[PDB]
Amino acid sequence: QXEXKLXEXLXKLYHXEXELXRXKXLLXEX
Ligand SMILES: CCCCCCCCCCCCCCCC[N+](C)(C)C
Repeated sequence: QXEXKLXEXLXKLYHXEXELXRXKXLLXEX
């Protein structure tokens, strides 16, 4: 779990890009 972690690394970053959906969401309702 090297390329496991570097998976759940790039999981977190591309859930980054999810939140920054829910950014552009807030600014959808604006
Ligand atoms: C917008 C949603 C995209 C999500 C991106 C996540 C894809 C991750 C791609 C995996 C890359 C694998 C590279 C091979 C790694 C080899 N070692 C980990 C063993 C060094």
